[PDB]
Amino acid sequence: LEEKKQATVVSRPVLLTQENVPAIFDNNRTFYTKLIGERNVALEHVTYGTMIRVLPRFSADGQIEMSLDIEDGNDKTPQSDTTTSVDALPEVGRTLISTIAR
Amino acid sequence: AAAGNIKIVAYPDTNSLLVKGTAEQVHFIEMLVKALDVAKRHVELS
Repeated sequence: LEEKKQATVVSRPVLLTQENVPAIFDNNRTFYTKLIGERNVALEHVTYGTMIRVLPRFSADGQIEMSLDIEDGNDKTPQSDTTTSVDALPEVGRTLISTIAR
Repeated sequence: AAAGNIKIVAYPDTNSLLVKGTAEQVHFIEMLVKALDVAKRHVELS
């Protein structure tokens, strides 16, 4: 065997808001499972996707300070040939960042 | 008056404080706020 590979992905969310107003952009995916109990029967769910929550504010010089909460997740896939691809195992990998920049 | 009748309420819609008191207690909190309000520096950690 002799293998080469290359992959590029560029994603970009855009959001518009006002001064001192919290805004949310969200692009998620929900996975519903059937927990067959008897009493507290429930539809349990997981959620993963791109998400921004920002709180912009103008400084005295004209710079923009922001309070960020960034999440970027996707669905990691195990081997499809084995039995664990038909049950409720979506191995989720996320990436969380929480900071303040100006 | 006393120090116990000063009311301070956050107003986040314009990012400002609301102080209610006498004419000498309002000037007393305004001099404290200008000492706690400084610009910060950025650190990048690798």
